[PDB]
Amino acid sequence: AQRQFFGLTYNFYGQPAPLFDLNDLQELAGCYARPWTSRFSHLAISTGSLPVWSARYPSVASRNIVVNTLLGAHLNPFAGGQITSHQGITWRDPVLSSLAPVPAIQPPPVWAVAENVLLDSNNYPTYVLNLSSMWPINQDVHIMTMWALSDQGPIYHLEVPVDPMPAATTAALMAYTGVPIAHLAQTAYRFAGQLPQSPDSTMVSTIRWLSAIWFGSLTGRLNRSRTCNGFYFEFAKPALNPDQAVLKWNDGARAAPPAAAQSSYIRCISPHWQHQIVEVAGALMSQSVTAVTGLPALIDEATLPAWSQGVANLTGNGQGVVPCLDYNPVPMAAARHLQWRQDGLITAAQEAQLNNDYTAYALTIERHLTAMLVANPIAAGRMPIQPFNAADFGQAGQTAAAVALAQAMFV
Amino acid sequence: NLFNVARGNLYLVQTATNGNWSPMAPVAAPPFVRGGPNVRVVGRFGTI
Amino acid sequence: LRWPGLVDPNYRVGTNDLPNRITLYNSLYRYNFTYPTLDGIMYVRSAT
Amino acid sequence: LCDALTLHIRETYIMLLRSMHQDPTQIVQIVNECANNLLNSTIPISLRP
Repeated sequence: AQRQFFGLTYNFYGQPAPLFDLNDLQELAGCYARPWTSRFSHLAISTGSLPVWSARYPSVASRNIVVNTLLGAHLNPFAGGQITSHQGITWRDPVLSSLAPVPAIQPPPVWAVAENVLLDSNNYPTYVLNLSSMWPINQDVHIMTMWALSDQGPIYHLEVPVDPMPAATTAALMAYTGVPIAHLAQTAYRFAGQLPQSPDSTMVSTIRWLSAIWFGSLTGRLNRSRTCNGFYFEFAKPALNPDQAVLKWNDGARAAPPAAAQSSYIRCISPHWQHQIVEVAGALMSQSVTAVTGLPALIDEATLPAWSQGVANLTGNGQGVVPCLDYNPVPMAAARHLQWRQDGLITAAQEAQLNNDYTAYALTIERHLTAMLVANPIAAGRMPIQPFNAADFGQAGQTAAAVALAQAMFV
Repeated sequence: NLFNVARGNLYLVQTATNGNWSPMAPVAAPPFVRGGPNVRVVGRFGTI
Repeated sequence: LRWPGLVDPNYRVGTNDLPNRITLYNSLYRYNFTYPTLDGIMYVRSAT
Repeated sequence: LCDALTLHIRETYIMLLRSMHQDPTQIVQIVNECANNLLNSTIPISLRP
């Protein structure tokens, strides 16, 4: 299958120890203190449209943002070989399941707190000699890596071949029809995180084809009148829950396979991704693919945070790197509505209408995060919000280039 | 009161004392008044 | 010819022939659906 | 073994179904709105692969 994941631990943002305390270990949903196979656990049972977030976890990406620093704080293996222990907490045994208090009689060595520790994976020989059991850990660490190599939104990866969708892909995809993007992220992740799959498996090339097929919809290029291969995502009114996507199937005028491969990493600069279940789902839904199949190439050092500068085997700067086109939710959806008007889906009156109904919605996202960062600073201890600063929220980077990527990805 | 009809509101807090408990004439300020710091109301339906 | 899937080494999971020749040994996709049957609680609005 | 014709017909019906699949979670809103808020509910639904 695959066994060689190069990771990278979360940044401290200038804080002493990793941003999380003792209580985070016995609060995680699902399997006790087991951080593995968590993420989409608090969403296992849907009650309604309202995004699941409590007091300690003020947002959607709050559950994951916490399991990240909690994850890295206990990742001496792959980066040292030992098991160590942070604040009296360690793994049960070599398989690395749930975290229990440091066992007596033979306690592990105390972990040396460090920021951004490069994970080699092969450094821990027990991993490959017990792959079929500790496989989820590979998918999860990969997630933490994509989240760590960015101070503003998880950097996933789109692709799309030069030729049309395989004959085994079109038959597998016709099963995730009436399924929201929020759920596609849950089924995608829970798939690549329980049993060692192959890089050329049917469910892998289809889930990847489902992610890049989602980006076009998010940009508006793959609407109701322009399918990639009969699949798209119908968006509801932004004032009436814009989180709803669903992979609808039609028989309209399909697009056409591009002249070349459109491999490209994408990011969401705007801190809006934090509270948007749709953005967090789109990110983690793509990460499920780069898990079973390590990074197709290296990531561009063009922008990114000041700590992801020249990583071991993650972010480069030469010619073997792939540019990262980052966008912004508000301008992206503002350009997404503009696509619908061009082909005649919406009236020229609903053009400037959907913009005001969405910008008001995205405002609620901004009014929420700003009010949560102040409530939960950073020097306090944890980092459920991630210090984004209020100077941003609307400084859209090359979002205009991400849109031009979708037009090129589906000619 | 002279007709059995207290006004104000009713608090429900687990105070387990030993002194002169006094439900009616309450000494000191009432804990957490409406619209106080972190004191959320119950949305009309009251659904959980 | 009837069995391009079973015999031929260049088969491609999911590839038919359909319009022209009914293939026998193919590559179907056995599903395992569950049919959730909702039954929830239902709160009224409350006078005011 | 499964005659491409039959395998193709079913692969069509599986789609006919998915086509008309309804996101279970949205069901709360449909009832909430269809009733004009007079009646508000909640329906837990275990999302699965």
